[PDB]
Amino acid sequence: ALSDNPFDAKAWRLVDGFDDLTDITYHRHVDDATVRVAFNRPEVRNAFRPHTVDELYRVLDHARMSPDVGVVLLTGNGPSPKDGGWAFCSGGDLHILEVQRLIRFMPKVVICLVNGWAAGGGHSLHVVCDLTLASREYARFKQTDADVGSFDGGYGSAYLARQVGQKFAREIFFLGRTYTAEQMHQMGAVNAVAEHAELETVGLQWAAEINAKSPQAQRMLKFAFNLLDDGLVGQQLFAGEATRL
Amino acid sequence: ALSDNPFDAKAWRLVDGFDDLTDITYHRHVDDATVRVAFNRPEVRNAFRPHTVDELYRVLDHARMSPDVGVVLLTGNGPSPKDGGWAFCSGGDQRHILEVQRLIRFMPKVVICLVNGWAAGGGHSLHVVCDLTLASREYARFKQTDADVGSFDGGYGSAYLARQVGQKFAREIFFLGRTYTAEQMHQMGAVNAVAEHAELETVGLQWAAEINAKSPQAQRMLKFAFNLLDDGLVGQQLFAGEATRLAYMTDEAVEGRDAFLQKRPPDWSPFPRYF
Amino acid sequence: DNPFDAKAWRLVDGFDDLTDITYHRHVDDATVRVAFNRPEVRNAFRPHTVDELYRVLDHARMSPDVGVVLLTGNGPSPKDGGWAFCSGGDQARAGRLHILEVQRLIRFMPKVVICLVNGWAAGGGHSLHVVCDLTLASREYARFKQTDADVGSFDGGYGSAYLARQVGQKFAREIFFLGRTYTAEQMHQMGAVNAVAEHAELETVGLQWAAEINAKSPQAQRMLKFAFNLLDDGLVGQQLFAGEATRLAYMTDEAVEGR
Amino acid sequence: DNPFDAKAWRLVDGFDDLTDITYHRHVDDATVRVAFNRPEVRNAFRPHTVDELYRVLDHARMSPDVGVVLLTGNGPSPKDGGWAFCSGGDQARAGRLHILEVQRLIRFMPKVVICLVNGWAAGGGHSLHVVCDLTLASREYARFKQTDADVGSFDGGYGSAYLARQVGQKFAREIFFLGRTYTAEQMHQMGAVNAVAEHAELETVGLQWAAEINAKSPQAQRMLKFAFNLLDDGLVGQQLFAGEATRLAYMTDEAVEGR
Amino acid sequence: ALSDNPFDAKAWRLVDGFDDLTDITYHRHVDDATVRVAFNRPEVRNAFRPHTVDELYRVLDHARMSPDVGVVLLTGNGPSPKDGGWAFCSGGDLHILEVQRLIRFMPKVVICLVNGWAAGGGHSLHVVCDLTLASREYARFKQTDADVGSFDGGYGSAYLARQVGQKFAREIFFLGRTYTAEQMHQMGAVNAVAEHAELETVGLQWAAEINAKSPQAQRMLKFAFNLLDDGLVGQQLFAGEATRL
Amino acid sequence: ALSDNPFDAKAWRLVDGFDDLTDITYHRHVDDATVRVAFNRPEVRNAFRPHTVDELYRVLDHARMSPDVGVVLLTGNGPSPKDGGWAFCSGGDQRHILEVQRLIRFMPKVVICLVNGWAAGGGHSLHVVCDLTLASREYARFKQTDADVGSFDGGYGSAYLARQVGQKFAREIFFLGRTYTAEQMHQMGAVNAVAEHAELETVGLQWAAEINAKSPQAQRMLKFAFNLLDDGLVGQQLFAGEATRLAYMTDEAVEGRDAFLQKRPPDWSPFPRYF
Ligand SMILES: O=S(=O)(O)CCCN1CCN(CCO)CC1
Ligand SMILES: O=S(=O)(O)CCCN1CCN(CCO)CC1
Repeated sequence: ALSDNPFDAKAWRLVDGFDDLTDITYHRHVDDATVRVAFNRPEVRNAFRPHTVDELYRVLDHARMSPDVGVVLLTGNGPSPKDGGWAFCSGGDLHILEVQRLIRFMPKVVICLVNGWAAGGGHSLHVVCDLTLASREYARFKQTDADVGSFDGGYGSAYLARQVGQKFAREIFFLGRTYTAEQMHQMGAVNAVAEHAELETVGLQWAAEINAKSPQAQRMLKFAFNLLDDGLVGQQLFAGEATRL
Repeated sequence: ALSDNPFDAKAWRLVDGFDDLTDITYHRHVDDATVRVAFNRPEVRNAFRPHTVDELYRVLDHARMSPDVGVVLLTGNGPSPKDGGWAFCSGGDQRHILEVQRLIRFMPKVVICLVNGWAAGGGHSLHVVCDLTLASREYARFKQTDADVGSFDGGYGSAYLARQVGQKFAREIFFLGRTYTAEQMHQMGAVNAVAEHAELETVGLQWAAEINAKSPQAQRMLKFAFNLLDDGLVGQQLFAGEATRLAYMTDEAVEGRDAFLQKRPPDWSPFPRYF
Repeated sequence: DNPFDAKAWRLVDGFDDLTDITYHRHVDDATVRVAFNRPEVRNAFRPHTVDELYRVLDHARMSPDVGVVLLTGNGPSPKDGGWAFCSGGDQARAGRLHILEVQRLIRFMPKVVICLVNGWAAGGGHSLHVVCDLTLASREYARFKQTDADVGSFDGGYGSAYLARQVGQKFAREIFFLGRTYTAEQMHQMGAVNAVAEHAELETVGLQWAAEINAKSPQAQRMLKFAFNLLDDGLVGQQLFAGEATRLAYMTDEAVEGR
Repeated sequence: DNPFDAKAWRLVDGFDDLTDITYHRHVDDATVRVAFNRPEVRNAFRPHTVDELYRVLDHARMSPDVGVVLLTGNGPSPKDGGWAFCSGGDQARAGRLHILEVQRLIRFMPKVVICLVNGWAAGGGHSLHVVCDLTLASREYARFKQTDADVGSFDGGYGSAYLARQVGQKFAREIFFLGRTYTAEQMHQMGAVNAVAEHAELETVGLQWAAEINAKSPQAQRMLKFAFNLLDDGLVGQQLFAGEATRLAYMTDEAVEGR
Repeated sequence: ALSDNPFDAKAWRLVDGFDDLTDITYHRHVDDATVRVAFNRPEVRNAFRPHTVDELYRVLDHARMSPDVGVVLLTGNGPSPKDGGWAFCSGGDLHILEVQRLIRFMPKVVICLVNGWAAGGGHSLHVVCDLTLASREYARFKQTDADVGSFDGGYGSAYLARQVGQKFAREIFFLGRTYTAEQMHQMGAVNAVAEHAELETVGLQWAAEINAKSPQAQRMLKFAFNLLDDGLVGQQLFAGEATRL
Repeated sequence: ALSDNPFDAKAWRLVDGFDDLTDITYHRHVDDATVRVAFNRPEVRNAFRPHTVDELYRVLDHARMSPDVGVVLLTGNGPSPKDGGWAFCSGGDQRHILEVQRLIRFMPKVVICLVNGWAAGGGHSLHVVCDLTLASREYARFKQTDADVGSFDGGYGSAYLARQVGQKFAREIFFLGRTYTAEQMHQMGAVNAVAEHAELETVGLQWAAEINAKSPQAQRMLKFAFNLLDDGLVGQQLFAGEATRLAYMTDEAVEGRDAFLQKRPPDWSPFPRYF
């Protein structure tokens, strides 16, 4: 059922200048100052390959420089045409770290909409976003890192502790278990759980409430929150805004 | 309505020397080492004007220097005469507070915020900086309205909120500016406990009694231990300050202070280098 | 009825002289069991207990084949059937802050330390639980209580500040200021207890958790623990984490040719 | 021969009752002079001295037309002609860590505080110099000596840790551990003294520095001080700096319409 | 005298793909794994305009992604054809902050060669570089910020304190005085003073010594030093390298 | 050559219980509360092998637990029999040290490094982590050779160096791996003072005597105050640890510990909440 898909086609318009995208879709809301950036490889659980990261960075960088956009919804398209499964981003198949810093530093609120599996790099992308809304039925959080020799020792991990605390964060990474939206909400990494079909609708509601406030204030607030854990980099961004005033 | 008001008149006595207060009430408990500091402008949702801050600072400063007070209950009087509505503090009066925040943060006493109603804008930030928070189940309303008024508390009000509810929730609270109940705020970690409106202060007094029953000193050291790392050098200065005080009252310190007056060498012989 | 299954453990060779602590090595998995062995006094620790505890944990730290340490308390008390993980300190270099050294040992060892709260966890005992990487607690008997201030004492380090990094500033301050008693479930809700388990299954679940941890890359787990510590341990945390990066670079090619 | 030029200063109205501290406002510039006034005892401070010092500095902090505070010591001593900025503390709420409050006042006021070391700067006096934003010292008479440990006391806050942020860990540890006496030049080489000046010119140079500071944007100077503090003052530093950003946003358009 | 110019023409080759640069010059050393990035607007004291920043970022980004380059020499061309004066970068005429983060985060050592005036934004660029060598005769350091309402409250200022200490750093910014290479070396912001004509020669010597060591080790070391003051961002970069090993 | 050796044999006595040391020498001063710990492999530029680290840790651990020792002098014996060259420590033996670093960092005693010769690689990092450093004018040679051997000390050896000489110099020292003299290192801020080779230990003993003449406790508190903020929670734990010890010996603590045994209420009445 197309009506059961999180994507509300009539609410979006393709952003001009990105017809060449193959691994990522990029839309601009018809009314609100909100864009939709999504992984477009459902056939492979929205895993990202070097080319996917290139497009992801280019898209987010453009949203960052769009004066009329105050909120970015980051999600994954689906379901998989191959097995009907759902995925936000299952991780690896420039670098993905650069994408994380882009989300972290852009003066806009980035809301991650976990519509399905969020594993490995995909999970870390969710953690670094400012807010997260997850599908009650299909969101699945699993930190894949420890199993393979790799691991995300920065925002991916350390920053997770700043959301769910040291005990839970260590648990999530050390055992690599799979968690639902509700469990992750209880721990503090998911702001709210929503019905799958409503995931983006709720996301749009959240973005509308955010855009209704002072853009300047929202910008200052984000860097005030970052300033904490980002040391001199955080101070530079916040101070940079101060000087702008 | 009297018995249903959070305020228990028989448990408090006005603090001498503050009859001139107009925007704040200041009471001392009849038995315990606990005071009650409350916003006294229910008609305007306990919003604060410059004069309110002046009194608030003066009152808290006095509580800070009261050797016999170990706990401060910060709340708001009510209900509102105009509409019978309740409020702890609706923030600035749309007609300095940061100094008040530091006062609550640095005083060597536990400050418990009793959210009896709306806690918005500056009022919400005051709750966040307090050491503990108890909230009225029926009327507590938390709302960070800074952003839609073009303002923002980029320090204790916000950053420090993340140290209580985590980065995701804290950003949510500030970015959307939604209204939350005592129970929701308790689930997120910013409210220690929910209490029935009429019992808010009774429970607060219970909490204050349990705190005052322990070693004053220990409590004081503990507060600065908790403050220490988010407050950097300032936190170290306060904690270390408590440390130099403890050292001053030791035999080794007695010696060395005595050896100085007698123009004679100190004798550290009696004191082992503990490891 | 008892959490301890004698069939899954073997005494560790060389520690037959222990009196206040028991030390076992799992029959199959790379997991050890370190437990307070003074149930008669609610597993409170005296200087001798700390000496043995440090010696045991230090040995586990240096055991190349051990990836997980289960820290718990034996019981019940023969006197009254009660249960306790550790009730804290037993009420002239006799002023050695030795328990602090134990905390740092748990904090710095390149292995995951899971605390299994089978009963009362008070004072120093409570702080030991807080510093461990993970905590599983007995639904029926786990009791958390920070009693320090009552006696005029206080753990102003990992016992308190670090608790705030698990349950947040409001809850941590509450736990210490009022010194109330909490259940496994309440502590789980606040964020200091990873999971609640039925008393009799406490160690079984612990072994399950340890097996899942040991099934992954030892190297990765080690790096991850220091990544998490790096956050609050400043230069010390950086030293431990950097130390591991160095560990890797030693087995490298740039590192081989040029050397 | 004396650094103090009576012609450049006017007493601040309202402080005629001061006994241990002098407080002047410059005849032209937005600069005040706050000085210890107990030369007979090497400008050591007693509880009363701290009370006045706090009151004076608090007033300077709230003076909208003052951008720079010169903190020094009057002299010489009528007893022996010696010179001193401040020799520290004069050797039941009588146990008030009031001098610490003075430090925080200097640290938090939105004005540049320049310490003018005209003589001995020992113990608490030395720590006061360290916490100031800038320091100018008398070539001939400035003497820096951290004496705390001799008496078994110690400033484990801005007096010591913050010194390391100026001269580095090695030198800071040296200064405190040995408690040796240093000249203005030596302290300048290590990084704790901005510039050395001839004794008689000390305040003249100080006024020059204050004039150059006052000639710039008051707003910018204020933001800059908190930017530098933000580094070591954690949340407190963030609060002060963020507080200033808020100050700006209040006079803004988004801030006006919507409001 | 062309021989008295810091630039040693025979030691450099233009990097392919950058003929369109107008405000910046970009060369690759004939032998060593070192590049030369320089402000090319001597007529205006090498001040930067938005276009200059765009080119600067593009050039540095390319150097960052060049596997065979281990060191970046950042300087300013001169002298001014108009007055014969010298300048590295006199400051403002994407954002310059992004350029700072690029220098800060690239896994290569960036050496700033102050051949003349380093003021305002120009001064802040020097501070954020890993190492600094300055012309004895013409280097002039002046923090312009406080005078105009602007100020660089991040790396520009805070980070300066991590090099010269809090007293000197506050002095430099509060009074905005002009300092020589030697004075700045005494305070700790300049690694070494060199004769004007030898500035780049010495820089090349320093870069050769740096390139002679393990690239991997140098990379780890830079992030170890950054990790300090960069909070989670620093941890992410360092951890990112760890995982690469 | 005897009188010109930094080592003054008449000032030291072997520490009992360490005759089996082969790579390290360990002496106790005849009068002062000072010990001497030195690398004893001059033939190989005092490079350390696993066995050397084992002994070094054991020796320092013992000094740490010696109630009568307030200062540790860490140096290297010499000259080399092979070529008469001098060295404090050339680092690892190209044939755990981090634990030794933490031991020096955490012991409640001042550790002064006496660089009598080459201080390279691990040897250089050991000097950086010591509280103070004195260096031989004629033979001290500092060189961070980590990078050209494909290795690196990414913690105390490097990051902590920046807290002594600043970020620019620290990066220079590590990135280029150049050799520096005592005087150059003193100018940058990593060497407290330069001394004539033959007087290196004499000056070190002078420094140690001045340190031991003050309050042991104060010195101990000061060291942890300095360590406190770069060491995060670990630093707080050590400093706070010293704080809980001081509190334990107070009347208020006596009470509350006594009230507990007598199964009777504590009485905090006598103790004011200091502010
Ligand atoms: O201490 S930190 O600020 O780093 C992280 C806060 C600890 N908390 C984690 C999870 N809850 C969030 C609500 O479940 C509260 C506090
Ligand atoms: O304390 S910090 O690590 O932030 C900065 C170091 C302080 N120093 C500044 C300048 N000198 C460098 C040599 O002039 C030594 C230490």
